[PDB]
Amino acid sequence: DPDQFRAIIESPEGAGHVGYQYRRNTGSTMRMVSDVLDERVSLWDFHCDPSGNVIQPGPNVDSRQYLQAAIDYVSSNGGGTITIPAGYTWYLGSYGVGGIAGHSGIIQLRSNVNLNIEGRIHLSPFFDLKPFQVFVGFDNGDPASSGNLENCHIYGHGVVDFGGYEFGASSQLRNGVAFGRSYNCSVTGITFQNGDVTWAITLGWNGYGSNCYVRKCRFINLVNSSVNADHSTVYVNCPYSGVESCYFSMSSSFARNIACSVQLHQHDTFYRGSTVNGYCRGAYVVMHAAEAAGAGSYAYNMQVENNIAVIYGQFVILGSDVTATVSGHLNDVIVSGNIVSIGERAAFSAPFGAFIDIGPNVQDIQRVLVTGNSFYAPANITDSAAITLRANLNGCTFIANNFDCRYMVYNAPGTTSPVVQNLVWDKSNVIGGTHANQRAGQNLFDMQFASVVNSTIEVQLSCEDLSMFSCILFPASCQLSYSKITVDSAWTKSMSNTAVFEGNQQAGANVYVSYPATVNLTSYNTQGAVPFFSTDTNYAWVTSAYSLSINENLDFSPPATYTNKANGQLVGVGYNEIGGVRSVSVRLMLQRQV
Amino acid sequence: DPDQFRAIIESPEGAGHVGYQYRRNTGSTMRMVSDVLDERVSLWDFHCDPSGNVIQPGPNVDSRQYLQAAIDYVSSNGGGTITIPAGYTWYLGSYGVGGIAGHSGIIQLRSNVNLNIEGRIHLSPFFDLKPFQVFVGFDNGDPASSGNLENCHIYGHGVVDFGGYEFGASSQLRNGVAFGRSYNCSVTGITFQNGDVTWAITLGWNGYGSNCYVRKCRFINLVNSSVNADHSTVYVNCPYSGVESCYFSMSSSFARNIACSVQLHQHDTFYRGSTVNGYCRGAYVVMHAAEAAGAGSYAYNMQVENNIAVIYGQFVILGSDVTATVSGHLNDVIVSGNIVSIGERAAFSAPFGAFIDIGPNVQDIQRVLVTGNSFYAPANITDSAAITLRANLNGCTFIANNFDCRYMVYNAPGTTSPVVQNLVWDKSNVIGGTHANQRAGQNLFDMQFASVVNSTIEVQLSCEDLSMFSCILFPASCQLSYSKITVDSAWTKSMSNTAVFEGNQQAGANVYVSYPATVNLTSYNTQGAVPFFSTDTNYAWVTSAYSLSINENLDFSPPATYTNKANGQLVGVGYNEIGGVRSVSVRLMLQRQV
Amino acid sequence: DPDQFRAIIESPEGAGHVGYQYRRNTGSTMRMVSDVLDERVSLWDFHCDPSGNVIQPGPNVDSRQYLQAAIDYVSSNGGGTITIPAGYTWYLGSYGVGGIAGHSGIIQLRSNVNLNIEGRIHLSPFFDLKPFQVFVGFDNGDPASSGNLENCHIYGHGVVDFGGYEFGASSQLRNGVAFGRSYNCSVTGITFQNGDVTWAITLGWNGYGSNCYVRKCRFINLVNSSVNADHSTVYVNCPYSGVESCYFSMSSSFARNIACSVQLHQHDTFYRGSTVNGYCRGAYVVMHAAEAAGAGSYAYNMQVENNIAVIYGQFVILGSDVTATVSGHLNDVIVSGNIVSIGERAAFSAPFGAFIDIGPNVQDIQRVLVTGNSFYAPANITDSAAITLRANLNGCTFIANNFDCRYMVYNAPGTTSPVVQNLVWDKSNVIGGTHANQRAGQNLFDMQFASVVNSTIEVQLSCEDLSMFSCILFPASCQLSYSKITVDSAWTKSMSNTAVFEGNQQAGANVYVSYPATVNLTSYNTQGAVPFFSTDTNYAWVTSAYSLSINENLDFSPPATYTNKANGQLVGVGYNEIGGVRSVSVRLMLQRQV
Ligand code: NA
Ligand code: NA
Ligand code: NA
Repeated sequence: DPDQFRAIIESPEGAGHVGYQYRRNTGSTMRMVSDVLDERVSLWDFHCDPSGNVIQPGPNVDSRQYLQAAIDYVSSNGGGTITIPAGYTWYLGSYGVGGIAGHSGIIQLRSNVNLNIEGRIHLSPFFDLKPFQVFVGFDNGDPASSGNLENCHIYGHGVVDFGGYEFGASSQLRNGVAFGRSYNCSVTGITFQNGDVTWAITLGWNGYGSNCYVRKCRFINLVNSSVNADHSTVYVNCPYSGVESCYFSMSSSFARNIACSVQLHQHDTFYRGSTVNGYCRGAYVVMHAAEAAGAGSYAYNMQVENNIAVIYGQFVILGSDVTATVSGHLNDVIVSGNIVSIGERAAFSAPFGAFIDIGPNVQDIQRVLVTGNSFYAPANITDSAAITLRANLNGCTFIANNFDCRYMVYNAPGTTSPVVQNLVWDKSNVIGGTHANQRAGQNLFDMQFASVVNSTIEVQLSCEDLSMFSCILFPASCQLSYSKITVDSAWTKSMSNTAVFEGNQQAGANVYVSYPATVNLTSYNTQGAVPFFSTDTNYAWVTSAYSLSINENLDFSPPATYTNKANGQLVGVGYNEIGGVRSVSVRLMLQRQV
Repeated sequence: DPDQFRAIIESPEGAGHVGYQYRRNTGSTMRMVSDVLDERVSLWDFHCDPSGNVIQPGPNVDSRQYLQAAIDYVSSNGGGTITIPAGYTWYLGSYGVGGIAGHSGIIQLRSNVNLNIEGRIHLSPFFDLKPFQVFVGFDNGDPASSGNLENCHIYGHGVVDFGGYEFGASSQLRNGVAFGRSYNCSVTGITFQNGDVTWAITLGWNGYGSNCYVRKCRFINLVNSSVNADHSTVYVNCPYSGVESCYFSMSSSFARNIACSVQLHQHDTFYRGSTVNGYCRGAYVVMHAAEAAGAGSYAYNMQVENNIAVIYGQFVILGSDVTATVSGHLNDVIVSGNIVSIGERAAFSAPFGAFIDIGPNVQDIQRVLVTGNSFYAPANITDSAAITLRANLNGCTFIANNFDCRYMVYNAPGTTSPVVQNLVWDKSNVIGGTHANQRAGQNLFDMQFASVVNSTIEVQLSCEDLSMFSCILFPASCQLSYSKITVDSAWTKSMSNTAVFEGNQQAGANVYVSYPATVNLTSYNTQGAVPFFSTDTNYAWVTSAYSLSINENLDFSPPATYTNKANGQLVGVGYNEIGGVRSVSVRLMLQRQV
Repeated sequence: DPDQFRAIIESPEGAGHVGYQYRRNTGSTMRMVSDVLDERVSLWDFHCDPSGNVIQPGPNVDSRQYLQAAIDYVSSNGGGTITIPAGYTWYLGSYGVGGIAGHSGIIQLRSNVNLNIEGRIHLSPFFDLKPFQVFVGFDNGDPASSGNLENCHIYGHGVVDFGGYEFGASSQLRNGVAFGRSYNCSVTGITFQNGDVTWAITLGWNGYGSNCYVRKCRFINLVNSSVNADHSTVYVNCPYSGVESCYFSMSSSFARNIACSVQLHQHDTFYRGSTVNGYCRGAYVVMHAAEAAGAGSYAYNMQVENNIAVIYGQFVILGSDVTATVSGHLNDVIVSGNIVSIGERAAFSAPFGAFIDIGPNVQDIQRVLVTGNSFYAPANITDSAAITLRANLNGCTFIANNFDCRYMVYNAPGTTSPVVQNLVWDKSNVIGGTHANQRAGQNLFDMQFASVVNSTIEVQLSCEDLSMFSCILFPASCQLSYSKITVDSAWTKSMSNTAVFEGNQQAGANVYVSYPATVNLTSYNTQGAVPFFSTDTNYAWVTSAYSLSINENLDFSPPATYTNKANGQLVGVGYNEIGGVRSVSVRLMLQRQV
């Protein structure tokens, strides 16, 4: 059979007849070439016509069926890694079939089958104006009946290019990788670019999943039209999962108004070490009761740390909501080490600039620590705040940040009336001066709430801003109790108003407050120790006060310290070297229970 | 020789006769197929019987000898990476021989030979009830005489499964990867699961080693029995080494009582960016003089940062100890950005809940910075503390954390009597309210020590807790000197006790203290400026005090501020508009040297 | 043609005649062995003589031309990854030609051609005493006319060894990887060792580039001679780029004086999670107007976070400078979570020890947040400071750090006279005690500036140091305005000087200041309420003061609180139970406008 031998060698079984032993090692396995080649697999092993002849990829070739066949086949052997080869662009031009069809899926991923994308995957214009999810991990059109996707990793130096196609309708959805009910899945190194999509990657489904991660990926120009309803680049919807060391960039005007880089929706999730530019928002951090089926109705242990961002709206948005039968709770959050700015834009030209936003009764948000962050907004941006507190809050703690923007705490008057509890603004927060002189008519801490309880505001200025109406103001509609409100005197000598309580709330039994004020006093005419009394009777709530002014006089001195009287006068004991009625104006620190 | 040609091609030298040139490039090397296949190596190249026929792996096959032969052979050529193939489970069923036998080793690692684990490595029931170290980098049963393991990396998407086997005796030890005297070794991406082990990975030996790292690994259910004496998932025992972006999970009740995620035992080590659930402890940070031979007797530059944890005992434990000839020192530690909770459990049902624990004379621990962390414990967990300070401390500094648990500083009375120096609790630490109303009979800062020197405690409440006995208490057995202790007045108006010095320690020459108190005063009957004096004589130590109460009276006012007299009365000058002896009760801020 | 068949099989086209189908799958592509082998490429495919025979690498073989041919060829097919094989050392012994020749380049990198370095690349002694850049991404000797290098990644477990060769002249330059105008390029996992170089890696060119990263690399002993002018291991000169999780080590005495680990020179750059030992400096953070052509004249969003360092000079150095036509600005910087020490060395034996250094009119540096860091210097190191403020500063904010060194704020007298604005030193900075008793003749905050405005210094001691001349001192040459300067009383009772204003600057209209002082007072002889007046007349600027001393007297008490008089006396109302002139010395807290 020498003719048969040559034909076998030239046949597809040929490599299975050529023997091999590793490095001529007589202790190694006696193999055939085919066995060694079978240790790897690429798209080339499936990218063939029905007669087995390889097809070159290109804009006129739908690679979908070939990629699916490769995934299917490797799955059947218990898994492996399929290379998508460098130096080629592989186009996708049709929808997939079966369980992914309900999900507008293109490729169905399978457990233990990894994709090493080194070349480029592009969408063909078949998808213009249509929905799609490029890779889908569900195995059923009903996700509630889907099996899991496990141990599926997408990685490499390659690219997923969405073709630039706009959305056809705002009700459509588009995704890159919908991992599904995903356990130990990841995407690493991939660039996702040029699209109009809802998400690039979604991890999990309604809390179902674990240990899913997006690392060292790039996301570039993924919103490009006015049709696109909403965008969150990575959507984390399973626990013990997160995003780290990624890069996010947008250039579209639309992105400034609708795009968020990350949403965290389940417990023990994180967003670290990433850089964002051109987005509306940094991260949504939420527990929606609608997605509580997999991991519970609490989102807790949520970390947003060490990120760099230029955004046009709000850095971190906190929220929760409820269903008719399920209640969401958000607690145990840390936001730390982030360096964030509002990009150059006109005032009011994008959603309100904020480092933290509490968005819209329902909210159950508490135990949030905001520490060691920097925030800046250019001086023209009136709509910029350390916190826009627009809905109920049950706790948030700010320590050792540096906030350089128009407001510290803001809510718009006559909009929402939030109930606030456990808002803590430590004195170690540094208030920048970029907006000094821009604050005519404005309150630095504008406390436009229904009520404030168990809260601390310790205002410390670091430069003058005499333009502002006040440092902190409480409208008469805001109840205030069991709270501590202080204004440090530095840089406040020339301010007409420091703290303003429009309903005289500072008189509350459990309100602890100190702020500077100018007070007119008159003494009796007695030589020697002599009392000085305030002309006004607005000080019934004052427990003590003390001088912030020098005494220009030789012949007498006002009291250093004052207490009050039943009629609301302040009273203190000064000294008349020579007698006579004295009249002075003095800057005092007014104190109540502090 | 045409018969010889066909036989050669079918022989194991066949591939060495089929020529190849890369992509038909006439400028490329004229090679044989075998040369290209020899650029890679897998377990298949060694997993053969004595006649060279490949053996399929499975539960009835001991893969150990084959894996060892592959490692040995690649080592002999100066290194490489051996793939452990996907889609198969490779069982290990015997101990190795030679230098690793003293270490109960299964596989001996070798320098420059990396393992790319894509499939699964499982332990066979041969190992039930026995000790083992699955991969061992020592080359000698005496580690002091061992050569080094250098440049050995274990990585991939695969799994090491310990088979679920319990320990046979609590004196046994079990490990996944014992790298040995390890320099530039790492484990990346691997899942370690289903066991009862002492460690999953140990880096270094008695300080010997460098540049060893565990990254993006998972560790799941590695304690499962009551026999297991102790567990630390990763044990870092060489410098310039650490753990980052890993996931640790336990489900066993035993793990809650004995398992720690990481121990750091040498200088310039770190534990970052990781998530822990179900463990007793987060990290031990220590310098044991017994392990000082490789890198010295100082552990310094130790970082525990940006981790997420649910634990049942103590997050970070600090310690050192000594040998008859060597003294260990621990200094220069940072703990920051961590978000930690005590999981749901009954009070006292696990080791005492703590964010920092100083464990058991000997201790030389100092220069520790604890900053920007969040800690929570459910309201029922009586045994929860920001710090359990149970042994001598020479310094620890707490700045800008948020601690929401039962105690801030605790030590059990009549147990240890620690000597405390340089404990600094900055005012920027926020004290949560979850345990409000639960503190009957308890002191928030319970200073159960032999002595306290050069320490600062600045207590700032953020809500009321009238259940507590005091904010801070010093028993008479605790010496207090050269210290600053302050209680801010906010939320304290209704407290009977704020700071308690049971030995009147606040009278010390170099004690700086301020806290609120209620004081009864009586005046002389003089009209005009008139003195008011305290009825009690307990105020000889007071340097000044000032009013925290309003004055309900028209006809007189008490002094705003007071000093003292030799007999221990307070005294101040008030004002009698009309004469008469006055008697009042007032809330004062008592101050000593502040 | 059976003779022809055997000859074809033995020829370099042989593999192109042996058929293959993946795993015998009749649905797979009918391929040839050569097609599968062509899916990978290594240096072996090009490392051949002119007759196609492979050449073994070694010290007598210049591998350069072969590596270049491989890169060239893969480039021609649109990219790929070339393996540099493990188990071999590949020597480079000549310069490259063409566009890289102007750059003293050895290898020209090309777009989309990645290098997987598993073996070792060594420099041959041809390069002793000469300049070189081992890998160069420019395609033109004039970088301004160069095309870009895109999508070029160098990775693996291998090594680049510079051969130990010293520089021949201090004007020479040497680099490992000069990526050029580099977009999406990276180096991961590589060890760079044994050299005398200017840099190991430079990312970008004059701001041109994006998305370039150095991750998990090691840099060991890269300065070794007195000839070497300057060294920065990684130089980041394109935006959206950075360094993470690397290790840097030097052992040379020269490195202590000239080597920096990282320079960041463009916006949105970072240096995270790394460990440094033996270097002079940690990171330079700068915007040099000379490099503003690619990315603008602002460096903003600059992060230095979570690093471990032992250095001999300055951790972070901030700067900017200008050109005749372009002005550089540095703003929006965060330095956080770092644990840094000055290594063991004699005082003044290396560049001045500092955590932050502001280096040398020109500087426009502002919005810098320094938070949550630890810094230590041994007690002998006189030249150690939290900040050496040696040039103009427009803002820097310090919150919640722990600084344990000789000075907090320093500048040498009669050197530079910096103009300082917006320097904020929050009270939450903890000042360590290691240098207690070492500060004879020294001011802890030594304010040797031309002027200080809009600045806050809140000094809080945590132990005594009676050796120091003062806590803070302003020479009369330093203007001080619109500033807040406070010294907390704790541990200061025994200090002769607390805050010193040598030009009486504390009297400024907008200066807010409080510090302790000892004051002698005398009373009138009146029984009853009686005034006490200071003997000295140095207190015209004081707004209030209060007692920090107890009253040892029964028969009288001095005032608790004081104001002042026009003549500069303090005055207060005390109480004479029995008449008589009183004379006392008291410790007061002096306050101005606070
Ligand atoms: Na209301
Ligand atoms: Na004692
Ligand atoms: Na001057």
